Amino acid sequence: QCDVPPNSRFDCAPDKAITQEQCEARGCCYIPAKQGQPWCFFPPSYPSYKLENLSSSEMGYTATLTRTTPTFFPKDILTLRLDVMMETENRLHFTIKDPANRRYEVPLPSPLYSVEFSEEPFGVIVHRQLDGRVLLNTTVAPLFFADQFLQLSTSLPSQYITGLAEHLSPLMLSTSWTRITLWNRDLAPTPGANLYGSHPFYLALEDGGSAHGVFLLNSNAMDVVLQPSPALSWRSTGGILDVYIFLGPEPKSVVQQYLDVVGYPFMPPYWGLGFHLCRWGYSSTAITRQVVENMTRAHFPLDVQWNDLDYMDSRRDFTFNKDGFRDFPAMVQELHQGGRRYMMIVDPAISSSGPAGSYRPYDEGLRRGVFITNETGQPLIGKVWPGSTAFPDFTNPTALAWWEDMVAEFHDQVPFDGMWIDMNEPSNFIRGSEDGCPNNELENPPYVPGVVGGTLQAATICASSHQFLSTHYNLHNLYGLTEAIASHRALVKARGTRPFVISRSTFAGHGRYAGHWTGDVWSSWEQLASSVPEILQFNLLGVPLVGADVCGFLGNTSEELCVRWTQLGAFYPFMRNHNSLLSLPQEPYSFSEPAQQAMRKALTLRYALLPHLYTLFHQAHVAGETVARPLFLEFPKDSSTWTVDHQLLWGEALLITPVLQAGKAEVTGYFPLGTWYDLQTVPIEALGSLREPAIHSEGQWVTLPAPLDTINVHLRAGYIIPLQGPGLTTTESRQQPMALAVALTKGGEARGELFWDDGESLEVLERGAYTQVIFLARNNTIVNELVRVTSEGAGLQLQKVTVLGVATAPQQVLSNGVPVSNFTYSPDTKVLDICVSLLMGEQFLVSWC
Ligand SMILES: *[C@@H]1O[C@H](CO)[C@@H](O[C@@H]2O[C@H](CO)[C@@H](O[C@@H]3O[C@H](CO)[C@@H](O)[C@H](O)[C@@H]3O)[C@H](O)[C@H]2NC(C)=O)[C@H](O)[C@H]1NC(C)=O
Ligand SMILES: *[C@@H]1O[C@H](CO)[C@@H](O[C@@H]2O[C@H](CO)[C@@H](O[C@@H]3O[C@H](CO)[C@@H](O)[C@H](O)[C@@H]3O)[C@H](O)[C@H]2NC(C)=O)[C@H](O)[C@H]1NC(C)=O
Ligand SMILES: *[C@@H]1O[C@H](CO[C@@H]2O[C@@H](C)[C@@H](O)[C@@H](O)[C@@H]2O)[C@@H](O[C@@H]2O[C@H](CO)[C@@H](O)[C@H](O)[C@H]2NC(C)=O)[C@H](O)[C@H]1NC(C)=O
Ligand SMILES: *[C@@H]1O[C@H](CO[C@@H]2O[C@@H](C)[C@@H](O)[C@@H](O)[C@@H]2O)[C@@H](O[C@@H]2O[C@H](CO)[C@@H](O)[C@H](O)[C@H]2NC(C)=O)[C@H](O)[C@H]1NC(C)=O
Ligand SMILES: *[C@@H]1O[C@H](CO)[C@@H](O[C@@H]2O[C@H](CO)[C@@H](O)[C@H](O)[C@H]2NC(C)=O)[C@H](O)[C@H]1NC(C)=O
Ligand SMILES: CCCCC[C@]1(CO)NC[C@H](O)[C@@H](O)[C@@H]1O
Ligand SMILES: [Cl-]
Ligand SMILES: [Cl-]
Ligand SMILES: [Cl-]
Ligand SMILES: [Cl-]
Ligand SMILES: [Cl-]
Ligand SMILES: [Cl-]
Ligand SMILES: [Cl-]
Ligand SMILES: [Cl-]
Ligand SMILES: [Cl-]
Repeated sequence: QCDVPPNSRFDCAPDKAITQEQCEARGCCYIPAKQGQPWCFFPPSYPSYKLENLSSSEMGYTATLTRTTPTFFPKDILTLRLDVMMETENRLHFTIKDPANRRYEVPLPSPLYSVEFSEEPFGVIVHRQLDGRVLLNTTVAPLFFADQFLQLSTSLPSQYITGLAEHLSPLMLSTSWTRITLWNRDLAPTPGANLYGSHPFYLALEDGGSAHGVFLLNSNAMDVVLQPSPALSWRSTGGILDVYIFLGPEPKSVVQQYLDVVGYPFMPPYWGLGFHLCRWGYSSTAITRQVVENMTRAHFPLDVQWNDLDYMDSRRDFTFNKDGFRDFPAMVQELHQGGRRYMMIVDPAISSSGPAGSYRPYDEGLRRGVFITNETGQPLIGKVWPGSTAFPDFTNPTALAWWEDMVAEFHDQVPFDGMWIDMNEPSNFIRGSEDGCPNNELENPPYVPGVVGGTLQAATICASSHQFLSTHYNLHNLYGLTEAIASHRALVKARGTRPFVISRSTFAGHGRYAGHWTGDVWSSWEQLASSVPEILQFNLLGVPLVGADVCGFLGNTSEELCVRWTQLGAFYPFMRNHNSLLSLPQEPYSFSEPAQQAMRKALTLRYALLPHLYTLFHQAHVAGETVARPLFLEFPKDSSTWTVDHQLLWGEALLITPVLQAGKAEVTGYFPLGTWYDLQTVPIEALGSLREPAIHSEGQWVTLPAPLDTINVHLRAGYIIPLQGPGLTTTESRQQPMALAVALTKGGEARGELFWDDGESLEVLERGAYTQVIFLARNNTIVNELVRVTSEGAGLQLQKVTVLGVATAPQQVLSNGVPVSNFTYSPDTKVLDICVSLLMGEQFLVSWC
């Protein structure tokens, strides 16, 4: 009766350390491990819920779940309602609720699946129809459903699972008794800790390269426990079970299906894709001006200048000091005149200690009741940068209106172009509030997940504090998201163009409103390597605008690290070099000449690829694609890709293989079956100063030369990449002529596309205010296909076409039937470089033979 294989034992004492006698008193089995694995675990006979009165609606199924025997947790809910909705052929949805009490809910020719049910103990069983494989089986363990404790378990189809941000972890999560805690927390990224965001979604790989996704729409603090059987357990501290299963079958389709629910990523302004430079310690407008001066002097592109707490008056939002920032508005106006943009930090917490009538944001907040309140109904007061602070309630409609006003009013003073929203966990320098926290079940729940500090209050506000929609206990994981939403709306109203919001704390669906950076990472090799899986993870979760502080934030960077970090960083979708107050400088211009070359080259390449990167974001926005993706998302059927997370793809075509260790002059990367052209063979122009031509892989690891000044970038055969000429800003580069890089298959074919708009307007797709072109290479010709042409893309000039993998030197190269003025061919590299005078918006035919 206690004969359960070790790896299939489910913890019967997740709440406390337990003795044998107590374990058996709970009706559980006690077997000590031989070396983690629970000593106290459920027998197959442990009391669960029983399914009864299962019936058939038009949507799917409904049933009653009854528990006869109470668990060891208080306030078991003995009668539940089951609703199974078969929403699409790709998406199955089921809820388990209390029919007697409305509980907290997060405010949001055949199907590929089939569903069965176990009667006793109750379980939901989901099969993939095509191959009969069990994806979900909740029978593996008892269902717990108490007021402050939900537990739902399932078998997993393989050892390969990804998701459940935000943690410093490999892309593929360890199934060796791993406890993953989702509770937004201000902590410098470290393994085994709950970090800034919570995304209750996983993608699971199945033998053969199929995949499915599971999303649990629950914003309460939770643990997810993985075991090697393999299996998974959700343990939430409130709410309901609201489960979506996405059937794929392709990993890309899983992501797309998940984003159908949580929302497709927002479309950033083009300039957002440029280089961002920031640090804490630009303490004046004069110093800040020097940063732009020094970058321009040394031919480093810079699109956006940022400021941290420096700009503020006494570290308060919506103010500027009259010392080093007396002429703040003029500085920002000047940046605009140069064709650049400005970003500055904004905290959620509002200074409450000022004299009445002297600080409008607090005074208005007080008047309108925008703050999170405590037991007696007064604002909850914590400590942050300005000192004593109240925290806005972003679930309050009135709070949203107040936030819009503060942003609009401040924008009238200083025309910033976006918002960097930090500390939105929300972060608190003290535990709970200045007045401590009350003694109640929200503050001391029966189950506390493995959060750092061992309490839900650590580094945040009281769980039992009041918001418009609910207690903080339920809403905590949404705090950052709600601020993102609030900020997104505020910037739209204030500016009338696309918002640019970068947020620290995030939740499922965050990517629809804002981007993210991975927080206070150390300037270390370890942290540089870790950023790749982290960036990839966020793409899978539909937050494609993500990156890490290039060169690292905490500690002092080295020259070598900063070179490697910039090399890889240029391939973060969101690229910002940011630095801490006490750190040594790490701006590109602050290093030696050889190092500057390497960095200049990385920034040059990025700027060249912006038209491509922008098109990739367009795909994310309309079709729920990823921008930076792991090999396994592009090559699921090659199981060698499954554990690759130190390389990344941009879209389908561009494979980046970075050096992530000190003193390395080579890198070993994995190349899926196909031909991969070295991007070094494509001519790229720069403003300042700055190997096999092709890899023919059978699906194998390849060692590549990787000297200090090189980052390995390969273009997949059969793909056409659009490029644009150089500039120090996107204002400049968007005016430059364009080029094509054409990577021919052995069969002489290739396909590509370009999306183009004004780069900042709202409702571009709805209004049709864009140009969309497809490029096709076939039978020794390159043509364009006009999907849509408007004034926006009309005057785009194509002046250069580079063809990779041309076997023999041509005798004639024609453009629209006339010999071109100039072309070159390398017998060595197999590259045909053609000069042309064409318009992206007019049909052309380039040919050779
Ligand atoms: C979903 O998971 C449940 C629980 O893991 C599975 O049901 C369980 O299957 C085991 C092992 O296959 C059963 O034990 C076996 O019973 C048979 C018939 O009496 C016997 O011939 C075997 O020697 C073995 O002892 C167990 O009774 C059963 N437990 C429950 C709770 O029903 C189920 O297989 C999974 N469903 C699918 C479709 O994978
Ligand atoms: C809910 O939040 C409010 C603030 O919005 C809390 O009010 C605080 O109450 C404490 C005492 O209960 C006050 O401290 C007092 O300070 C004076 C000197 O200034 C001293 O004479 C007293 O001995 C006492 O230490 C505190 O000033 C006050 N905070 C503010 C900003 O007014 C309230 O306690 C919170 N409610 C609960 C039950 O948590
Ligand atoms: C399972 O259902 C039975 C019968 O429920 C009736 O028919 C259903 C389709 C639904 O429309 C119900 O509202 C109906 O009552 C339940 O047993 C009945 O309970 C009712 C109301 O308390 C009682 O008056 C009758 O005597 C019962 N009828 C029969 C034939 O048993 C039963 O409680 C349900 N099970 C659970 C655990 O919810
Ligand atoms: C990061 O470096 C600063 C400064 O480092 C010094 O100056 C650099 C140019 C380099 O040459 C270093 O080797 C020098 O040590 C560190 O701040 C120093 O801290 C020490 C000891 O705590 C203190 O005695 C010095 O006065 C500080 N130096 C100055 C001029 O401010 C800082 O500690 C380093 N940070 C970390 C975590 O490594
Ligand atoms: C921008 O560049 C200038 C010039 O390189 C920097 O100012 C110099 O800093 C050195 C110390 O390293 C001082 O000894 C000199 O007085 C400065 N030289 C000149 C020509 O002024 C400046 O620090 C840089 N500013 C920023 C913000 O990076
Ligand atoms: C406690 C020292 C770190 C504070 C650093 C800052 C100051 O605003 N707040 C946290 C952010 O993640 C950092 O990017 C930011 O520079
Ligand atoms: Cl014991
Ligand atoms: Cl007990
Ligand atoms: Cl509620
Ligand atoms: Cl693994
Ligand atoms: Cl403006
Ligand atoms: Cl309400
Ligand atoms: Cl292998
Ligand atoms: Cl290897
Ligand atoms: Cl390079």
